[PDB]
Amino acid sequence: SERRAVYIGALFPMSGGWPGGQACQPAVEMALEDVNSRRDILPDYELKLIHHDSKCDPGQATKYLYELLYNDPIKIILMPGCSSVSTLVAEAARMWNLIVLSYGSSSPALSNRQRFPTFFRTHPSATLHNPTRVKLFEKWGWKKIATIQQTTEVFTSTLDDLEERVKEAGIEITFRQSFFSDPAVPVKNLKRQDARIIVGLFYETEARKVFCEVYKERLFGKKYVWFLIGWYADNWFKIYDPSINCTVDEMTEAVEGHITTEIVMLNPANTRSISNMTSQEFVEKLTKRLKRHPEETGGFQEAPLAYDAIWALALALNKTSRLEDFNYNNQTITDQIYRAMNSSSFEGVSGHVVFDASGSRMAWTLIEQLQGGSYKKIGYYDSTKDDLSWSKTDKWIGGSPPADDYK
Amino acid sequence: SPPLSIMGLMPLTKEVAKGSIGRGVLPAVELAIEQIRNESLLRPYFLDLRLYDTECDNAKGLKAFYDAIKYGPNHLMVFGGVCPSVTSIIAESLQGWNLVQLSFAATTPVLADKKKYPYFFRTVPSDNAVNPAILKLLKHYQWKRVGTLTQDVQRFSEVRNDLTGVLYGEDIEISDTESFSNDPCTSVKKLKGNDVRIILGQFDQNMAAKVFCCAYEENMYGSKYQWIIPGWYEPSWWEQSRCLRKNLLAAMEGYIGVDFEPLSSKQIKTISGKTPQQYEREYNNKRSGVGPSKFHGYAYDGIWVIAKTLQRAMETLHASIQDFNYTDHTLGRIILNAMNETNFFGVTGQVVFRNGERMGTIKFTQFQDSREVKVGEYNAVADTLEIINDTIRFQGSEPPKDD
Ligand SMILES: *[C@@H]1O[C@H](CO[C@@H]2O[C@@H](C)[C@@H](O)[C@@H](O)[C@@H]2O)[C@@H](O[C@@H]2O[C@H](CO)[C@@H](O[C@H]3O[C@H](CO[C@H]4O[C@H](CO)[C@@H](O)[C@H](O)[C@@H]4O)[C@@H](O)[C@H](O[C@H]4O[C@H](CO)[C@@H](O)[C@H](O)[C@@H]4O)[C@@H]3O)[C@H](O)[C@H]2NC(C)=O)[C@H](O)[C@H]1NC(C)=O
Ligand SMILES: *[C@@H]1O[C@H](CO[C@@H]2O[C@@H](C)[C@@H](O)[C@@H](O)[C@@H]2O)[C@@H](O[C@@H]2O[C@H](CO)[C@@H](O[C@H]3O[C@H](CO)[C@@H](O)[C@H](O)[C@@H]3O)[C@H](O)[C@H]2NC(C)=O)[C@H](O)[C@H]1NC(C)=O
Ligand SMILES: C[C@H](NC[C@H](O)CP(=O)(O)CC1CCCCC1)c1ccc(Cl)c(Cl)c1
Ligand SMILES: *[C@@H]1O[C@H](CO)[C@@H](O)[C@H](O)[C@H]1NC(C)=O
Repeated sequence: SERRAVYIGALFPMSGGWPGGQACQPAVEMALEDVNSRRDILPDYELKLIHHDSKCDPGQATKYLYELLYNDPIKIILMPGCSSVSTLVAEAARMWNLIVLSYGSSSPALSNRQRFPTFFRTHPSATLHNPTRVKLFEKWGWKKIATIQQTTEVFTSTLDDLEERVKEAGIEITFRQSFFSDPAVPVKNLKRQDARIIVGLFYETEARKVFCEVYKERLFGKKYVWFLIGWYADNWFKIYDPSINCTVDEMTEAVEGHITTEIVMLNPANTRSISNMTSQEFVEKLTKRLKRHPEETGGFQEAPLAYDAIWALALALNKTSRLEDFNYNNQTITDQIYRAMNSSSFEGVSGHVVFDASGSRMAWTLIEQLQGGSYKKIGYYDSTKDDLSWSKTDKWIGGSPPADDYK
Repeated sequence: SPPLSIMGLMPLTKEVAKGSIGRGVLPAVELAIEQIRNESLLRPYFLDLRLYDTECDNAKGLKAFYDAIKYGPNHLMVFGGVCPSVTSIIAESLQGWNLVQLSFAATTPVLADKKKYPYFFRTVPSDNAVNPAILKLLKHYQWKRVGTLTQDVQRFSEVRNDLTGVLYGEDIEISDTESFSNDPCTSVKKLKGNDVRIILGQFDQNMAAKVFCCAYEENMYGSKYQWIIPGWYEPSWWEQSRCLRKNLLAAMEGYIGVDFEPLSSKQIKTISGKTPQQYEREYNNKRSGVGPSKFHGYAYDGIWVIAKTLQRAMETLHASIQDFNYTDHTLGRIILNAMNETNFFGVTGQVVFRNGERMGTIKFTQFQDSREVKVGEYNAVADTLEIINDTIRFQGSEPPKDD
């Protein structure tokens, strides 16, 4: 007769490196209202939220993790956002037999089952770009690839994964260059080695420095293809930076024709998901709940993943159905939710939700090309089904893509 | 007699390898505590050190810290943190509970970042503290050109990265920078090819035997060469594939080892009334069957840093403790300012901090036929070097030239 309250301990980054909690906390709150109003999901239970602002800071998150674990009520799951916060809470979690479900962490290192044995994420790993990269090389028949990276853990781990994945496809990494803050030497070294197909992994500030150096060494043109990450701001190369010698037009010239990969976070299709919403309705509903405009709201694009994280948990808890008896000293309930979480398969606002063996999200990637200083959608790739959605909108100088070597 | 509770954090279990640091330092801690108590230095109060085992593990370490806050007494500060990843986690969160931390064994340079770790202090010099000592050694012998050989592991690359800033604006050129992961021979051949004579090495004990085998094969040893490498390896580390033991020893001959000084060599009375030598005898008696630890003097001086800090803190409150809960920002700030004033002569030499970092003593050693022998010491406070007159030796008529 009485619905028993079951609690999620969540951490939301309202500020810091990725202030994703700005749109992910209302997306989570919306999903809890939607799950609780559905009588076919958890009829005997009411999913409640206890949350704190991590400020995308592990030090700050350490204080709130304590507050979550050492204060009643007992929480059945932890929900962090930032990778630095998830690395702390996902490693600590085994001491309280707690499942950890992140809505925003991209760090490849979180796919380690030894360090993070109860971790899942609706946000994919940064390594999800690599199967799309190998498939693009296979499509345009390239077996010799160069790699330039900024010295950061994520880019190092992503390239380490790119190495084992190219070997599987009979493709080899010719040259690997790295920089801390100033490129110039790796860019100079790329012209030196006559590298043609180049995968560049860096943040937006460093991307500008890279492409200004690309200009001077004339590393752009018909001879080369640059493979970059697709989550920089619109017109990132046009952005004014006092530390760049090159101009707007110079940068616009250096960036022409480069390819980008990015994770599909909102289903492009007009279909209805498990909530019975469309992608466009989710967006409209979320915008109403926000104090500021979507463009001024941190984590707006990731918000569907936070919404879907709640549904993945609700469906998992639904599959298990003795939730009030959960204790930090016991593994029995944890192991059952682990099993249910592992076997997730449903349609969310971000598309089809499935985790791999590491508990990392499997999703579509959007492939884009910079055509005339603007990005055009040239395709989509589904790693699990080896399905490439190709639109005949890709364009190259001389009507065709170049080759990897001398020819 | 009200308590002044301190949260002791360290690996203590026999099952955990670094449990030997925590157990090896406890007799030193017991000696300092016992003295301070007899002398009623903290009268009316008494020092209440509570011990919690981190097990040298991130998850267990964090749970030990959390359990100490939940079920333990109201601790005024943290004493310890031995393992680098556990200490980084606790150190970064300190401000959340207004807890000042004093470590005696965490040497990772990362902890010097006062933006990330503002409430963290340490009595032990960090892995980077050898770099100002090496600069003085180079200046002493007129070595203006050096080569570097570094293992591609964070522990070593941190040290090499700091060397850049230490040698900037000094008349010392790093003519060749070489890195390696598993086999140093390629890099050793590049050093030879670039005619490097003075090599600053940063690599583990296992890689050192490989480095010296490559040095024998490339003839990078004898009167024309000086290897300056870590001084923290275990004794007989070389004894423990292509080279012969006699050939390894011939290439190892004369290498300079650099590490922090475990205890002061000055026969002067310290804050406790005992000379470092008298303290060392008292520690060796008290330890019984427990294996000694090179951090024992750092742990002993650490207790004295806490007692002297609490004294200054008690004076500051009297110039205007029980009510302190992790809530009191002002008391944590008083404790933080009090610790920053630390200035006494301890068993490890003069105990002073520079932005939470220990200004201490660096020991120089030289491999002479069968073992490392002390050849000198660098005093970081004074920025001075003292070479032991008739110990350090060279195979030629003069020390080597740098080109
Ligand atoms: C998943 O999605 C849609 C959601 O619909 C809309 O979207 C939300 C975001 C909100 O804005 C909602 O307010 C909004 O409805 C659901 O589809 C609708 O749901 C019902 C399903 O039956 C439909 O409602 C009426 O359906 C019939 C006849 O509809 C006729 O008229 C429309 C145009 O007005 C035509 O397009 C249709 O082809 C058709 O000719 C009607 O008989 C029902 O009316 C009542 O009849 C009885 C009379 O005795 C009453 O006693 C009852 O109250 C009964 O309801 C419905 O009013 C509605 O048209 C569809 N709309 C669409 C676009 O398909 C969908 O069902 C939902 N799935 C769930 C909840 O699982
Ligand atoms: C944290 O400690 C810093 C160092 O303090 C000094 O060393 C301790 C071991 C102890 O002996 C303490 O009493 C010493 O002051 C503090 O920085 C120092 O601040 C001093 C000013 O209070 C400054 O000194 C000045 O003294 C005269 C002034 O005309 C001059 O002779 C001298 O040139 C200085 O200007 C001293 O330089 C400065 N130290 C350094 C290395 O910068 C710091 O303020 C303190 N903070 C606290 C307690 O909150
Ligand atoms: C797609 C991705 N989503 C969130 C990301 O996984 C959070 P993260 O994994 O914690 C990495 C952040 C932290 C530092 C600054 C930006 C990246 C992302 C990546 C880079 C940027 Cl700039 C944004 Cl806004 C979003
Ligand atoms: C929730 O679990 C029940 C129990 O079997 C099931 O009938 C129901 O369909 C599940 N809900 C969803 C939407 O899968």
